[PDB]
Amino acid sequence: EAPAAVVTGAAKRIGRAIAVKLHQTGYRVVIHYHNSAEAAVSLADELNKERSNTAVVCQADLTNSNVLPASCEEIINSCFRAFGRCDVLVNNASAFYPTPLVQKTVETQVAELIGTNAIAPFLLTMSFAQRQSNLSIVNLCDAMVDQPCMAFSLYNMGKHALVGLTQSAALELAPYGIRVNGVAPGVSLLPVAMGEEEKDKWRRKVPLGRREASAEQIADAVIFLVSGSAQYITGSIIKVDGGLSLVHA
Amino acid sequence: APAAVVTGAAKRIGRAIAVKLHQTGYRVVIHYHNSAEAAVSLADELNKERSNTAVVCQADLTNSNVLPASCEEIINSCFRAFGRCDVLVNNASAFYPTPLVKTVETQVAELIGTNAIAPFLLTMSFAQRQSNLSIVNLCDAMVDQPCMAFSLYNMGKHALVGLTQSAALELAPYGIRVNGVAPGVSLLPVAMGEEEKDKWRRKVPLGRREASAEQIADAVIFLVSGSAQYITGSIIKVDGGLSLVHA
Amino acid sequence: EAPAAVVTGAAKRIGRAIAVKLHQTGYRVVIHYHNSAEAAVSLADELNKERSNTAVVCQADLTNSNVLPASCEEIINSCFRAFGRCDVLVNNASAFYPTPLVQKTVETQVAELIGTNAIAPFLLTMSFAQRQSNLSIVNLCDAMVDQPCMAFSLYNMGKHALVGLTQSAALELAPYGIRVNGVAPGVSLLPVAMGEEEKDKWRRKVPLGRREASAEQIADAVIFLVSGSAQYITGSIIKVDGGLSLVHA
Amino acid sequence: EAPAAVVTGAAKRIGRAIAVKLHQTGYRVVIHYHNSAEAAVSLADELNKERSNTAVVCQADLTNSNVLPASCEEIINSCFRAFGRCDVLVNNASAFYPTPLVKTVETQVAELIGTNAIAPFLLTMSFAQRQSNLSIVNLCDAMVDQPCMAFSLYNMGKHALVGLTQSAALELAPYGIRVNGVAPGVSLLPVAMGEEEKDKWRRKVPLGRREASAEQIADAVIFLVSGSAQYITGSIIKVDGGLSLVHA
Ligand SMILES: NC(=O)c1ccc[n+]([C@@H]2O[C@H](COP(=O)([O-])OP(=O)(O)OC[C@H]3O[C@@H](n4cnc5c(N)ncnc54)[C@H](OP(=O)(O)O)[C@@H]3O)[C@@H](O)[C@H]2O)c1
Ligand SMILES: NC(=O)c1ccc[n+]([C@@H]2O[C@H](COP(=O)([O-])OP(=O)(O)OC[C@H]3O[C@@H](n4cnc5c(N)ncnc54)[C@H](OP(=O)(O)O)[C@@H]3O)[C@@H](O)[C@H]2O)c1
Ligand SMILES: NC(=O)c1ccc[n+]([C@@H]2O[C@H](COP(=O)([O-])OP(=O)(O)OC[C@H]3O[C@@H](n4cnc5c(N)ncnc54)[C@H](OP(=O)(O)O)[C@@H]3O)[C@@H](O)[C@H]2O)c1
Ligand SMILES: NC(=O)c1ccc[n+]([C@@H]2O[C@H](COP(=O)([O-])OP(=O)(O)OC[C@H]3O[C@@H](n4cnc5c(N)ncnc54)[C@H](OP(=O)(O)O)[C@@H]3O)[C@@H](O)[C@H]2O)c1
Ligand SMILES: CC1(C)N=C(N)N=C(N)N1c1ccc(Cl)cc1
Ligand SMILES: CC1(C)N=C(N)N=C(N)N1c1ccc(Cl)cc1
Ligand SMILES: CC1(C)N=C(N)N=C(N)N1c1ccc(Cl)cc1
Repeated sequence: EAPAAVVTGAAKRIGRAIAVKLHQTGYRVVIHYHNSAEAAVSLADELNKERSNTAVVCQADLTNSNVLPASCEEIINSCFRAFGRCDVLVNNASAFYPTPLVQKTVETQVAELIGTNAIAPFLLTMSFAQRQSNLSIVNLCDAMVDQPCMAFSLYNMGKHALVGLTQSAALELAPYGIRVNGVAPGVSLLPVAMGEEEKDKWRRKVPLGRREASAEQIADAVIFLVSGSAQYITGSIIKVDGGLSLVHA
Repeated sequence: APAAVVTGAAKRIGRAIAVKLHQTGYRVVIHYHNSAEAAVSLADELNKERSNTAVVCQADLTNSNVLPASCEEIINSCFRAFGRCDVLVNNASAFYPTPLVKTVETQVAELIGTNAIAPFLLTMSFAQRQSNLSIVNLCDAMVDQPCMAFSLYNMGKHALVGLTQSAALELAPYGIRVNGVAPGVSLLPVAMGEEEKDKWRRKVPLGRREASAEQIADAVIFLVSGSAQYITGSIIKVDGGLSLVHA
Repeated sequence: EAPAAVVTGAAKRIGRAIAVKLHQTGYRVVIHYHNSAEAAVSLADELNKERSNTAVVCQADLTNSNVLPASCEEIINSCFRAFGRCDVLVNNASAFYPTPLVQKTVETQVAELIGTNAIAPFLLTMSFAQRQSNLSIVNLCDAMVDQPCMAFSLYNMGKHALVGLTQSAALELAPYGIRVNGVAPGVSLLPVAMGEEEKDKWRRKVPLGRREASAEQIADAVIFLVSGSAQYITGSIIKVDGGLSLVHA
Repeated sequence: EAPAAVVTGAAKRIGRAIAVKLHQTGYRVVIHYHNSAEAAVSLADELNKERSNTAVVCQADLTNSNVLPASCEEIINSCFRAFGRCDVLVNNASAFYPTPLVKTVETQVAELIGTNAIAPFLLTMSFAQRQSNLSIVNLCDAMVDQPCMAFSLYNMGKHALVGLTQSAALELAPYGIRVNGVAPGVSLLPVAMGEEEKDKWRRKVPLGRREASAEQIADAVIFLVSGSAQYITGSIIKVDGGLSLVHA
């Protein structure tokens, strides 16, 4: 009776807020994680305290490799194993770090940045569709893909490829009743490693409130796109950026 | 309760928007141009649900020397009736072909005046008269793959995307968010024949579902809600995937 | 015979550079102007000294009004009266000034900023098509239309509408063999009234050389689009912005 | 004195036209190829008959793998070894075939994302590291936002190439390297395709109801590498006869 969702990178930050808000809406959740085992299990424990048997964890590395298709098939399979269905996929996990063009091996950088941001979403989409209502996939995009950060070529390529996937999968999966959309943050929760001065630099750029989005504000757009209020929406990407992408240099 | 202005609210998409805002708890101004009977019938229905929660406002939104005063009056009607104006929905729109190969300047006044200049003037008036404030502009998901011989209409819809972006930036400091909803094929022109309507329906990837005014209104309701408090300068397509479909 | 071109706002600045470059390519030109009669006649004199009977002037206000259609018809007629043909239309004339949303009448600002930037290009395009080899129209667009200057709503609306005209006219006129394209500068010749301090702030934003485009660099892109090297190009807008539109806030 | 350029997938079709027009403009050329050795050598012999010692060939698979970075470094090095300089890189090579959501999938990923995006990335890195008018031109696709059904990996690769074009234009602009794209709509159609199917495509094109020639695509590439485009970076020129403007 209750629908079920997979959220990638759901242990912390935006993915956690998405998983929590889906669970609040009535979903059973698969909390995917890679390194954040403690936080994953903690979250599943909390959700299960709320409604028993409504949350599981699933560990996987989403770096590209010849075994990534099996890892992605396993994530989707974990949903069916736990809940007997899989109604929603949220592709949220993402590696992010600079890859300067002018001077980990570069092949590892490609595997991680293109794998987590683009290839794992594609394979997760394949596995979701093959295993199949209000079914839908939501991809976490980037509102700044056309005004990218200096020296983040590979990350930017991965996020552009994720827009292409959102469009192509929305076209191809529409006859199966699967809607595919994206949510594109601008600045939301800033990197843990970032200093306060640098954080404030980014905050001051945002027209609407001179502040970053909360994780919950991003989650609210995901909730809309999976909801019955979005059943004619497919192939759309909703920027949640407080106006940041409108701001010239 | 908060209050909303919906332009072109007597029929079709704008009526669906007005109904859903009302259902969410807003008081509404139902703007109309030629559709007085329909506007009053809707206000009658809404007032039966909650009395003195819906009023009507007549105005022609063709561009002219008097359009700024007309737009000011629409916003003023909200403040008079309700003491505030939280939401502006720019939905009124003229649509018809203007082949390159009514005088042309009347077509300009109507196509560019209703789809762009009236939204601009209403935005200025709404901002000047100022919570969760926001404006939602009814855009068009096919602005970059336009209908043949619809130059002026397409120019007006592009101008409305520019207004969306420019107004979002400039009003962000006032806490006013400005967003768009871009339908694809929704309620077809009543005029349009049935064979041509079916031809369109067949091209929609999600076309197993019918397009409805309610679906458009649902996107409007999200963007005015507290669930969209960080969203400004965004246009949400509601087109069933149609804009993805190559020739 | 030599082909002929109309260039709007061609007395000074970018429009003059486009006229000169088309003239040096072998075109006969109509130099449209509004207020700059001395500069317009002076340019026509210089071009006619290089090749006799190859340049005329044509005066017109391109503000929107009930007479603008006739003014636009007359510009195109001027080209056919002087030269017997009209192969190229360059829509360069443009008004630009702030129109703040929160505080000339506003209806005047609308007439000027939407008239010169969008309605007069539409009417000129209608007249050019109706009066009809390598025929094309080039619209001077703006590379920063999606990252606009604060308080320039009406200017921005008119430049967006010009993108819409570029696309719509390309689609509709393709069957008649008329191509319609745009050139979108970032920062090129800065306003004459701008102080050097302010000019430098803009220059410093430009990735490629930290300087504005020369008028000739903009004209080079126009010359390509009218040439036989662009014979399959229609509905395209070429940014000529040194990377400015890629730079985040 | 003469500048030099690397063109990937240069033995046939669009890449061959680009190589010829660059040579005609006065460049020395590296003709990269993967499987089309006879055609690559035929072109290099033609070009060298026109002007001695102006064309070489370089073979490489541009599928993604652990050796792809070395391969791409070797292609750029081939230009420096042959000509002493490398002024232009044209990322033209491309795999294209359907990958329906409903060869192993990881081979399809390596091929479609490697040739269309990762090789251009690695070649761009190699080009920039090794450095009058330097530029890179990436062959994009005007239909990236209205994609052919069941081509998700190809479309993801071409979108990633738009991101590379923008990100590389921004990062390389301080070194005076410009990075731009040319996005065909329908140009030379696949060799297998029957005329009836080719005509279905041709009839969709507003401007002339025909596909672009390879030379038409090449002309946009020649503009972007020229002195006439010295302020243009991060731009992608659609060469598509209006095709992308046509609704369903
Ligand atoms: N935060 C923003 O300002 C912002 C801006 C633009 C776009 N976004 C997008 O929104 C989504 C959420 O952002 P966020 O800041 O919450 O992300 P985040 O904290 O940087 O990362 C999300 C999760 O990704 C997982 N991840 C990283 N590498 C992985 C790998 N190799 N295999 C599997 N999982 C891996 C990590 O899981 P473990 O912790 O379990 O290792 C991580 O917690 C991301 O897609 C991001 O690109 C965010
Ligand atoms: N498939 C679709 O329906 C579709 C597709 C794309 C975009 N849209 C956009 O969505 C919005 C609503 O669509 P719709 O089909 O419901 O619109 P519509 O029925 O065609 O027109 C809505 C209202 O516009 C008002 N209007 C027309 N000319 C006017 C003028 N000179 N002054 C004042 N009002 C005027 C009319 O009000 P009166 O009846 O009171 O005179 C009309 O009822 C429009 O902005 C439209 O462009 C709709
Ligand atoms: N310059 C830049 O950095 C830049 C950046 C982005 C876009 N652009 C676009 O590129 C084009 C050329 O730029 P620019 O700086 O050379 O333009 P500009 O000097 O600001 O204006 C060009 C001409 O427009 C004509 N004009 C102004 N109002 C008019 C009216 N009411 N009726 C008829 N003509 C009118 C004027 O002719 P008279 O002098 O004869 O009165 C003026 O010389 C414009 O479309 C502009 O928007 C330029
Ligand atoms: N033709 C069109 O209509 C059209 C439309 C849109 C975009 N484009 C783009 O324009 C470019 C030229 O198009 P085209 O039709 O001439 O291309 P094409 O003939 O399909 O392919 C170009 C060359 O790509 C090379 N290539 C394929 N797989 C490779 C691999 N694993 N490693 C190295 N090289 C490989 C091949 O070289 P070998 O022959 O030596 O093996 C092939 O000759 C492509 O980027 C394409 O995506 C073309
Ligand atoms: C690093 C972080 C948080 N994480 C991912 N996965 N993607 C981003 N875009 N991020 C991000 C990077 C820089 C800034 Cl300023 C904001 C968010
Ligand atoms: C004022 C000027 C020169 N002129 C027009 N018609 N359009 C612009 N965009 N301009 C412009 C405005 C600001 C800057 Cl910074 C550069 C050019
Ligand atoms: C196969 C071909 C020629 N080759 C590549 N590398 N890319 C494309 N986009 N192509 C293409 C595919 C279909 C059509 Cl209709 C036209 C060109």
